[PDB]
Amino acid sequence: KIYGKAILSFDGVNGYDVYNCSIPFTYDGKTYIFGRVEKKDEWVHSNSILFEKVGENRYRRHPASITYNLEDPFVVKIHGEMVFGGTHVTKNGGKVSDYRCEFYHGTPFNLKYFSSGPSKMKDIRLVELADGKIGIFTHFRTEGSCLTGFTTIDKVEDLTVEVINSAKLINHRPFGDAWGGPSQVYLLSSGLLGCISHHGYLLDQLRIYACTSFVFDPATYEVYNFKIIGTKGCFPPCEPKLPHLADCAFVSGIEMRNDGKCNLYSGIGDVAEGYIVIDYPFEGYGKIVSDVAF
Amino acid sequence: SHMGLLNTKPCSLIPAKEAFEREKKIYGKAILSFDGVNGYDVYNCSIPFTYDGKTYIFGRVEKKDEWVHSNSILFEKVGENRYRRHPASITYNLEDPFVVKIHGEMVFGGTHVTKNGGKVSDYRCEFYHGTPFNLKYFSSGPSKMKDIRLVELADGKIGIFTHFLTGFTTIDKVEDLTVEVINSAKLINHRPFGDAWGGPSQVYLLSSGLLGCISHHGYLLDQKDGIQLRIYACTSFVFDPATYEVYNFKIIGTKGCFPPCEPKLPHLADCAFVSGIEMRNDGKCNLYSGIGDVAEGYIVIDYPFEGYGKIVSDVAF
Ligand SMILES: OC[C@H]1O[C@@H](O)[C@@H](O)[C@@H](O)[C@@H]1O
Ligand SMILES: OC[C@H]1O[C@H](O)[C@@H](O)[C@@H](O)[C@@H]1O
Ligand SMILES: OC[C@H]1O[C@H](O)[C@@H](O)[C@@H](O)[C@@H]1O
Ligand SMILES: OC[C@H]1O[C@H](O)[C@@H](O)[C@@H](O)[C@@H]1O
Repeated sequence: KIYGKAILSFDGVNGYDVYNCSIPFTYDGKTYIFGRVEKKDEWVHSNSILFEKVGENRYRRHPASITYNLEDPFVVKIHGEMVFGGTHVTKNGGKVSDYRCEFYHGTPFNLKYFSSGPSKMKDIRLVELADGKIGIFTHFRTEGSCLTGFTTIDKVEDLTVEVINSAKLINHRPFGDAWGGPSQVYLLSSGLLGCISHHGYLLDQLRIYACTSFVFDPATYEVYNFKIIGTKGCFPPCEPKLPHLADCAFVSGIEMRNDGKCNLYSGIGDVAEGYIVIDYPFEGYGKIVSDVAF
Repeated sequence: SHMGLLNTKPCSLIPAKEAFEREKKIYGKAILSFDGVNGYDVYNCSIPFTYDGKTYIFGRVEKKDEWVHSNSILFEKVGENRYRRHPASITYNLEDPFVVKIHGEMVFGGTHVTKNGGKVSDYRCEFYHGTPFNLKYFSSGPSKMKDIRLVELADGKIGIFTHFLTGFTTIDKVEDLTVEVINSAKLINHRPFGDAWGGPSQVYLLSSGLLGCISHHGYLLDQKDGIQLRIYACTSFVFDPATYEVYNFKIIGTKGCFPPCEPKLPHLADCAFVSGIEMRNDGKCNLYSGIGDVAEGYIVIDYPFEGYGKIVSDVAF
C-alpha cells in the first residue's frame, strides 16, 4: 500500500545528481537535508552538501554551510546535539583503497569532526537509548561475511574503532542472505529500536537493494518484524546511474506524518532521492520517541 | 653546544636564522583579511593563483580556540590584502592546502586528519585534480606523511618531493601517484638542511631546468625561563632532479618579519609556516606564509632563486 510518491528537486549544485540523503531535520524553524552530490557520469566523486527546503519537494544548497568530502550522509540527535556522519573514501592512484565512516557533532552549521570507524566499515549508525546511553549498530563485511553488531557508549567522544570492532553480534538470522544494515535508527516508546535498513540480495544474478525495516531489542539482541517496505519500482521512474542499478534503492529513513503514515525517503538508482508514503513500519512495537528537531 | 645543557644538540639552523634576522632586506609586508568565515582564523594558505580573470587562494580555516578543527576554503581576491570565501566552491576537510599546475590542470592537496575518540590517530595528504571549482579526489599519500609536493619537470614528467629526510621521485601521469611510488622515493642530499625538519611547500620549474623550492624548516627551542618554541622559518633551495643535489639553501622569512599577530599558543610565537612566492612586476617577490597558526601574511623579498633562472612554471588556470 503506497499512498503517494515524489522525487526531490535540488537547486544550487549545477545540475549534479543528488542521492542517498540523510533524513530531513529541522533547525531554527527551517527544514534541511544532507545530500550525496555527484555528476551522473562520475563514480566515487561525491561530496555531502546541506540543503534547505524552499518548497514542496524542493531543496537548495545552503551557501553558508561547509561541504563534507563524504558519501551517504546521515544524521541523528544524541544528548541534544547533531551527530553527522558519512563515508570518507581513500584512493591509491585513482583506485579505492579504503573507506571509513567519519563522525561530526555540534549544531547543523557548526559540525566538528571527532572520530572515524574501522577501515572498510560503512554501515555504522547511532541512536540515543531510553536510558540516555548511545546505541551503535556496526556491520562486519571485510572478510566475506555480512553480520550486524550492537554496542553502547555513555558519551559520543567514546566512539572508537575498538568499541565498534568489539560490538556483540545481533540475531542476523531474519536478514537471510542480505548484505547491508540500518540507515536510520529510532527509539520507540517501548524502549525497543526501530531500524530503517538497506539490504542487498543477489537473486540467482539480479542485484536488488531494497528498503527494509526491523525492530531490535537492546536487552536480548533479538531482531523482530524484519520486512521489505520499499523497492526502486515503488518510487517514480528514473534512469539508474548504470543499468546494473535498475533495482537499487538505498534507504534514507522515515518521517512521521500527522495522519500516522510516514514518508519513506530513499536514494534510487544512485541518481535521485525520492519518498513513498507508507504505513508505519513499526506498528505494534511503539511510536517513535526520537526526533531530529535541532 | 652553544645552548649548553638547554639543548646539547642545537639545530644547525639556529645561526642561519639569527643571521637572516640581522641581514634580511624586507621591502614591504601585510597580513591578509578574509571575509565570509564568521571571524574564524585563516592561515597556512596555498599560494595565490588566477582563474577566469580573478585571483584566488585556498586557506586553512579554524577557530582560534579550537585545535585540529580545520577546513580548507577557496577565497576570491576582493582588494589589496583582502579575500572573501567564494560561496559556489565546495570546501575540503583538510589542513594546509597547496596547489600546483601539472599537464594544464590544477593539482590540489591538503592533510586529511583521522581521529579515534577525539584523539588524532592518522593523517595523510589527499590529492585532487581538475579546474579550481571542479576538483576531483584521486589519491592519498602514505600514513603520517604530510610533506608531499608535486611539480611538472622540464621534460614533462612529474616530480614528487616526500618527507620520511626529504625524498624525490618521478611519475608520467598524476593518476600514477600511489603510496608505493611515494614510499620508494630516493633520499636527496640532506647535508645543507642538517638536523632541521620539514620540506617544500611550493616547487617551481626554473628556466635552467632546475627546481626552485620554497620550503618550511623547523626545530624545537628550549628557553631558560619561557616554554619550548616550535620554530618554523621560511626557507628556499634549488634542486637538480638529475643528481638530487641541493644549491643555494637559505632562510628567506621568519615570523618577526611579518606584521605582529598573537600566535595560536605561546609555543608558536616564532612559527612562520611558508605558503610560497608570487613574482611582482618589479622583480621582487611576495613571500606568503602562515604566521603563528592564526593568520596569513606576506613579506616583499628579493627573488630567492636569483642566479638559477627565472620561474617558468605558472598557476594561471
Ligand atoms: O603548528 C605549527 C605547524 O606545524 C606543522 O607541522 C604543521 O602541522 C603546520 O600545519 C603548522 O602550522
Ligand atoms: O565507498 C566507495 C564506493 O563503494 C561502493 O562501490 C558504492 O557504495 C559506491 O557508491 C562508493 O562510491
Ligand atoms: O530525477 C530528477 C533528479 O535528479 C537529480 O538527483 C537532481 O538533478 C535532482 O534535482 C532531480 O530532481
Ligand atoms: O587579524 C589577523 C587575521 O586573523 C585571522 O587570520 C582572520 O580573522 C583574518 O581575517 C585576520 O586578518
